[PDB]
Amino acid sequence: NDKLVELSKSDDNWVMPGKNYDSNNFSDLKQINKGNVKQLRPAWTFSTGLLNGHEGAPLVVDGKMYIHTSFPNNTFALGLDDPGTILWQDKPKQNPAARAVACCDLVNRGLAYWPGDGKTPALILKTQLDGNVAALNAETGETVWKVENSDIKVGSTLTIAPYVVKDKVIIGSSGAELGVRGYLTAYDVKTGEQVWRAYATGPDKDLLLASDFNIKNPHYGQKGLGTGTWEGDAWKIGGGTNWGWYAYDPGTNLIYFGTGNPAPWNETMRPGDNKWTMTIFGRDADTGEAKFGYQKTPHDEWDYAGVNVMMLSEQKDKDGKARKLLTHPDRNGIVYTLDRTDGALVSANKLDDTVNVFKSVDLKTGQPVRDPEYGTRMDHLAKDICPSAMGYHNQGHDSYDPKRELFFMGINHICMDWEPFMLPYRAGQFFVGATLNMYPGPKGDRQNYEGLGQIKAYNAITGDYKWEKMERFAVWGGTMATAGDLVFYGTLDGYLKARDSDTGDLLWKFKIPSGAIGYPMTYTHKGTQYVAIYYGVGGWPGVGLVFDLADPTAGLGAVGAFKKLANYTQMGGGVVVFSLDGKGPYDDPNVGEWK
Amino acid sequence: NDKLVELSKSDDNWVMPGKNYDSNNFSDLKQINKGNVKQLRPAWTFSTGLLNGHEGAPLVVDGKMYIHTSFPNNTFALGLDDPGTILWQDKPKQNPAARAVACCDLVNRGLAYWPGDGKTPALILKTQLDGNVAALNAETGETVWKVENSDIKVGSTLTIAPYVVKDKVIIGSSGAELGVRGYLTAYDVKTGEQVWRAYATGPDKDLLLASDFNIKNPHYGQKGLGTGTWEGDAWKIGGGTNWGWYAYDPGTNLIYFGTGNPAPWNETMRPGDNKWTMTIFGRDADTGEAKFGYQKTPHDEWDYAGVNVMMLSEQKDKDGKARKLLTHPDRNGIVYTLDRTDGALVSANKLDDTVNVFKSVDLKTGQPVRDPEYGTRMDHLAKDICPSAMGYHNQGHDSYDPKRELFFMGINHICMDWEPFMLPYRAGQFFVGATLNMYPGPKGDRQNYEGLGQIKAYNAITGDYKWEKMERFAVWGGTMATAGDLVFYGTLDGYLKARDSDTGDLLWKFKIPSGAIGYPMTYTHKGTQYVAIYYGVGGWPGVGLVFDLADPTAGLGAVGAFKKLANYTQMGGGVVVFSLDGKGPYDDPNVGEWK
Amino acid sequence: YDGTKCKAAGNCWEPKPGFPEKIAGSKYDPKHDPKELNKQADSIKQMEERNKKRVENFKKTGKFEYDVAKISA
Amino acid sequence: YDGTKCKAAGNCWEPKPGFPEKIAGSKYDPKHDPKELNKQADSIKQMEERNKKRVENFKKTGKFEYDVAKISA
Ligand SMILES: O=C(O)c1cc(C(=O)O)c2c(n1)C(=O)C(=O)c1cc(C(=O)O)[nH]c1-2
Ligand SMILES: O=C(O)c1cc(C(=O)O)c2c(n1)C(=O)C(=O)c1cc(C(=O)O)[nH]c1-2
Ligand SMILES: [Ca+2]
Ligand SMILES: [Ca+2]
Repeated sequence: NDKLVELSKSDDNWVMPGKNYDSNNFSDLKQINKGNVKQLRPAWTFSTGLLNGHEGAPLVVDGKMYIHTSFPNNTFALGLDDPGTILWQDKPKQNPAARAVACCDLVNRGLAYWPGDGKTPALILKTQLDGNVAALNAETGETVWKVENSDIKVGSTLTIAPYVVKDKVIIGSSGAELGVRGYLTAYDVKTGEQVWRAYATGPDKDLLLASDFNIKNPHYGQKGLGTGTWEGDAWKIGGGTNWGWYAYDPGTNLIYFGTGNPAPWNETMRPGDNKWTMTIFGRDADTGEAKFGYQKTPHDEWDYAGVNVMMLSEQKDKDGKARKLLTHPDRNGIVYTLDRTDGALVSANKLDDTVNVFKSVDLKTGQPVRDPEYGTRMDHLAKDICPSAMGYHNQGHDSYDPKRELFFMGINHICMDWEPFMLPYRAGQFFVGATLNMYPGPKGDRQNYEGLGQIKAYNAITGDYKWEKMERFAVWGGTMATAGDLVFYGTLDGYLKARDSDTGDLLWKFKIPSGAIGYPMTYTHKGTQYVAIYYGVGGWPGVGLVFDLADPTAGLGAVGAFKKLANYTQMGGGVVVFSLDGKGPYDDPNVGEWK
Repeated sequence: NDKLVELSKSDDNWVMPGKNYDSNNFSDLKQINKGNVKQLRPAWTFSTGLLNGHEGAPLVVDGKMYIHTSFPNNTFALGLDDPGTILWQDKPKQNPAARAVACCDLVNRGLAYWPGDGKTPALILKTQLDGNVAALNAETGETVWKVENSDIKVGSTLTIAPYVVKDKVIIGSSGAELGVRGYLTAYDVKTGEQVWRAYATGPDKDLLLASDFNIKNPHYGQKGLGTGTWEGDAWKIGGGTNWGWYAYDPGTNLIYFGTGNPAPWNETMRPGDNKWTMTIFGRDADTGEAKFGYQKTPHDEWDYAGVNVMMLSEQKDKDGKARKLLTHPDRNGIVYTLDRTDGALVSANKLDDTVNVFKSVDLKTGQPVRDPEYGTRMDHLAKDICPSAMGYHNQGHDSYDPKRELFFMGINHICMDWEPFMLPYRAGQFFVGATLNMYPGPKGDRQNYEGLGQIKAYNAITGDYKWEKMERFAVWGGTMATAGDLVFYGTLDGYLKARDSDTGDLLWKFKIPSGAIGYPMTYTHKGTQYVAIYYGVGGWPGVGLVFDLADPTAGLGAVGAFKKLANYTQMGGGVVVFSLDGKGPYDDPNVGEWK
Repeated sequence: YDGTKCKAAGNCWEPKPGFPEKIAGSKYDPKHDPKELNKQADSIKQMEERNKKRVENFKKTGKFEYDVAKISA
Repeated sequence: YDGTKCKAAGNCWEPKPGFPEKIAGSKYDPKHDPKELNKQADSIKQMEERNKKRVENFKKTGKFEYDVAKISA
């Protein structure tokens, strides 16, 4: 959307998930820089009134901040000049049964905004756990349209943030743990009319492939693979849902995103490459046709759901050619950089030297070289597999500094033991089939269960890490970088930290109410720069704390790995906004007072 | 307790509800003063992980902060040098049925501390909504003893904070809305052994009266009134529970407190002065014998539960005599000052000129002169009665500045319509019998439903108000005063405010997550002064928001009066700690980091 | 009724105009069931006994046991 | 199985040692019920039809009605 592109160039706004279409999470603002971060203090706060994980980040448009919550997914609009007054609030009435089919927490990644044209007003777009998608008038909060995208009766829910491109809203899907076959949909932003729907598995007609699909890299595979790399109808409950993030290049008109893991987790129950699950797609925004599709993890054996963040950049490759690229740190432990115009592999490096599941990724064949010792299979207990199913990188939305050409990534350092078991598929019931045990990786403390994360600065062309730093817990949530030489991120143990972009030195931190599983954002209001972040621990890592689970095996193996989380944080839900010296709307205490 | 008395003189501690035995809520610390409050900023925060009202305030003893929550009443201990680490947490397993018999929110007023002797360790004492009382080892959180005080099966619960005097723990009671006859109990702090138990109604033997009860003011009434001012056995379900605050004078060995309202609310169903309900008592700490008892509201007709805060002072009366006094702003709209040695009435002034239920209080007879036009009765709808049942003052713990001899009180400006109805008494079921409609008082906006509170500076001898200021909502929660010429208080709309002690001018405010219904506290840690306050709106005023109620008549009439609350705040739960420039434990960001 | 006419010290209640001095037998008679009224007293009686067993056992053994059924070795 | 031996482009799966190339009829046969498998397709079919009525009505009337049973004047 051209209006969104323009809006995204104002530092007074943060109009969409990821900031801009490049999905940079990078700000040119340098009011807050490494020389004065130490003066950063809260300016104001807001509780959402809900517990459970608070993922994503708020939107700021036209002097208003829009806040979203965990289930039942309420929306609040606050005026930046008097945040104390809630402009409007939307509180959805949803079927409580929706809760029973969420594999993970009752989380939601965010809102999207459409600027409006002449007849239709600006809109706030939101997904609900129960599978409905809704558009709300941005100034009044009234519901303009609402349509059903997913069905909880079959285990299909929504946690993903909508994405607005041109006059369309793209909606993903969730439910691979309940054997839901993945699909994404584009709706007309003004009426809710379905424009196109593409699946992750099955017949090419369902896959919605362009006539020239994988034309430049035919060895990635082309036609007939959605069924050909599966035995029988198994692709019908094949997984591949997309619940992560997108990126868009108006120049190619393609939306980039990854598809999730195949179902069930028991690999012995689904022989084959299980195609189009675990793949980086480039689909046309208007027709949904796939121009390219590169499968990262053929025949998944570890739940490395390939839904992670897509970050676009333009850098010169090793031959000096200036390429239009996409960088994507996957769950499987490999960061991929592909040419965003044709899907050509540029680099595929390890996130950490401790990986082990793959010896490497052959750039010519595009095939990852498996180490048979770390694969999973029926009647066998696999041990010390790195990364664990939680991956060396999960849902977190990272950032990229264009001046430095460095990616700042929130990494996980968790490995696992894994043994699968046979189970039937019953629509609406879980369809996992694996029992796991997770723990800190080789660089963490496996006895004390701490040292579960890392934060690193990476160059995609050289594959070099400028700096790496360990963290007590997994850096879920993501990162945000600024032209002030600062890298901001929230932690599971309850802090918002700021590190030196060049060295990784910790320069400042603030004890927020609960752990952060969303990413920081920034904006200016009336000349002052504010950094905001949600607090409210949860998601997969906080499932033990959130649901008061004790068996280390519960919560799909996450309970044991995060047994120490509760000694550092309790649940919460809200927003904390920071600024230098905590200057804000109430510097004149009379603002907001009853008279 | 002598140890507590000494501990209470250290500015590094805040050892009991109300600060000290005088119940001053006054600090001599002046690091933060009117010349620099504007630099006050959060230093760190902590979410409790629960929603619902967060009443009371935290305790700070021996470099640790102890936090309490709403139901299920968890307790956390945090070390002041690294608040990020939860030292220990106690999470009670309670019967969910307890929730159904709480008239109001699932609130709790606080913890108490016993320094320990030689064999028994220091203890944290806490009440639970289910009626149990527990003592926990202050360093490990292990339960030392636990006994049952109240029975939910009969509608008896606990919301009151324990009070520690000498080697005893005094425990109140809750449940008058369910016809529970009030009683207070003293247990041996080391074993949980019941030392004494006194009732609010019934036979003198149950009342536990001293041989010289009301010796100086025999006209207050003496023997046989617990049954004599009731028709039949009606006193058996007569109310009079004490769920407010206490004060103690080691010099008289008396604990001062007030008893609640008589049951039912329908006055026509209980003819008589309904004695010992609505009365200011002075009971011996060791035997529990009542030395004096002054009934403020004979034959209650408005639910003016007489449980409010007791604040002790020594001032010269109008004749120049230096008196040992107690000042108590009641629900009925009158602030009482009595001689704390004999119970002699010194002053009984109106909280606001709009009162109307009583023309005045006759100091010689001690009888409040009723205005028959504002009384309630069967088959009649009373209108425009001020104060409403929520009173012109509720549960809030105020403060007193000794240097200025001024009380800083958080006041409510709410009036009501009232009509009673007949109903049977069934143990375990509500026994209210009145339908109410509440709204802003004459000085507020009755159309927009705002202007529900006030904050005033009062002199008990002269009866003069140095300054009065309106507030958007009722100033529930209380007040805290400092030698820095500042008066601190939290508001229902989500702020911690600081006013000039001499003029009432608003000097600073901070937007905290949710409204505050507890009182601010202060302490020093390593040379730096911190002010802490809970956030998490609820209690009676937030019952509509908390339970998503819509009928203005629901929540005992509070829903309609507070219909606008939701536009300014949502639920929450946690602690926000402030300090000048937000300096705190993490000023060296490396503190608390995994290594 | 203005609370100013006292029969005795601390006993100043007067019925309102049109209202009886005694409600028993009247239209406003609560008709309270004595079985209901006595329930509170019985509860307190039972809790006090349950606590006694807890405290005596605690004093004797040095280990607190809140579950009464688990008390007496 | 190291993912290096491809039958065709993008088709490189090989059974692990001791495992069959086809699991149907084997001990690891999922024995999936076709009635279960087809449930998802039916749901999407029904939601898409429910949404069509909603969007067409919206376009025509200018007022969105999410309740399909309340649609058609
Ligand atoms: O297959 C699926 O559809 C699906 C959905 C989701 C989700 O909706 O949140 C997650 C996952 N998988 C998953 O594997 C997982 O890593 C995960 C973590 C989180 C979280 O919110 O922290 N969601 C999900
Ligand atoms: O009669 C009773 O026992 C009783 C108990 C309580 C309580 O336990 O919180 C309140 C009241 N009454 C009451 O009248 C009322 O004003 C009230 C307000 C609050 C609150 O927590 O905000 N509690 C109570
Ligand atoms: Ca998954
Ligand atoms: Ca009451």
